[PDB]
Amino acid sequence: LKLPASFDAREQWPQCPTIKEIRDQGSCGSCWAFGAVEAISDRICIHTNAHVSVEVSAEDLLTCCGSMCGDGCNGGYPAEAWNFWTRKGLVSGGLYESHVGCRPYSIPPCEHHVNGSRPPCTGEGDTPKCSKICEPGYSPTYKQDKHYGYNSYSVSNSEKDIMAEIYKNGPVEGAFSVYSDFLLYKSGVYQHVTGEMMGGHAIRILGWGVENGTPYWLVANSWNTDWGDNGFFKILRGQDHCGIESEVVAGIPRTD
Amino acid sequence: HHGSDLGKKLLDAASAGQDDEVRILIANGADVNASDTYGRTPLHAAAWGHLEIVDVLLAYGADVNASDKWGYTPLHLAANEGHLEIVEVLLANGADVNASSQRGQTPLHVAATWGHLEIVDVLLANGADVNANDRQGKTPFDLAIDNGNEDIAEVLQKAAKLN
Repeated sequence: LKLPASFDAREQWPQCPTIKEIRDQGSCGSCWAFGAVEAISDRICIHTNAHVSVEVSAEDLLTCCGSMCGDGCNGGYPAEAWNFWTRKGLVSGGLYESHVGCRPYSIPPCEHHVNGSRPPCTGEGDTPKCSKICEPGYSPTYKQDKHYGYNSYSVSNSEKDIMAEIYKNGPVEGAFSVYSDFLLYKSGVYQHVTGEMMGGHAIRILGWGVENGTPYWLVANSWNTDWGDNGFFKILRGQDHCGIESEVVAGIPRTD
Repeated sequence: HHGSDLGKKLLDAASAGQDDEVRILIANGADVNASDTYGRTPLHAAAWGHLEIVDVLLAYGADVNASDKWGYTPLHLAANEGHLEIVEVLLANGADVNASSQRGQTPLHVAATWGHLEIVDVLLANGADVNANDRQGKTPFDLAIDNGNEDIAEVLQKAAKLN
């Protein structure tokens, strides 16, 4: 019930690396997918108390759902992705070209509204295929590397029930109304004023805080470290700013 | 507030496939034909592995051919998943066999590139159109071959063959 004013998952779960981690989808509209493989990893590391911690595979999720999770690289939705996770399991999959996990990610990185050493993103795109085998040499097989959830669900439009879900079980995922003043967000608590809407993509919430008085939600984006504040950005906590509180989902992993 | 709420309540039951809470919510009158962001209905959710919920949802008048952000209808998803029984019930309640999407994807297109004879066959026996064109320039046959299912690649050509 009681809840601190500055709770941080990376802090209360220091033993869980995937939390601190930030990723890149590179020219895919994998809003949902990355936001999901992202919570289901810190959560797996948390539920087993860090006995197990793995990078769950964006790739896998992305390509092996089907019309039940949306249109691959053209959008998808968390409800089915998370219950897809509870209904069929996801495997291991670290960053692009990284040789980590049964299925490392297969869309190269790119640059999202930033100027920097990497190529400029191609604007949403082309679903990769779904091979149900791993990377040659990755030892435990696809059937053997699957990680299943025990159950999948939404939290209510209240903040208290969202803030509380992160406290007991780990960083959660959500979507929000996108605005162009949001691209270009660097620091401080974002708030919409001058922008056109541009879509609703998914993200990963992992705490909250009060800053300078303006209250806010600590989030991880899938646009990479040079974007935002290192990949991360605070947003307005309390008014359902930009629908950020309207759609929150999370599942508990399978004990064992 | 029960609009959006009951609607969500049914959406969660159908998605969790909680038949009894399905049974109640609709009888009391949850929308059934409710729609969240994205464009998903319960019948879309229930077209996973829940046949009574798919039955009851149609019997209270759920649009049997709602489409989403994407363009899929419950019949699409079912084809993808499999669930021969659900899809027979979808067709019989008036599913479009050629319900198309922003890609030009029909239940026949999805069913051979996710590997399932049984279902592609029913779609076929039920007026599935073979020749059609997914914009990527891929008929179910390319898809059939393209991915990994030569069986289905056969049945699709003999039918078009007599074409």
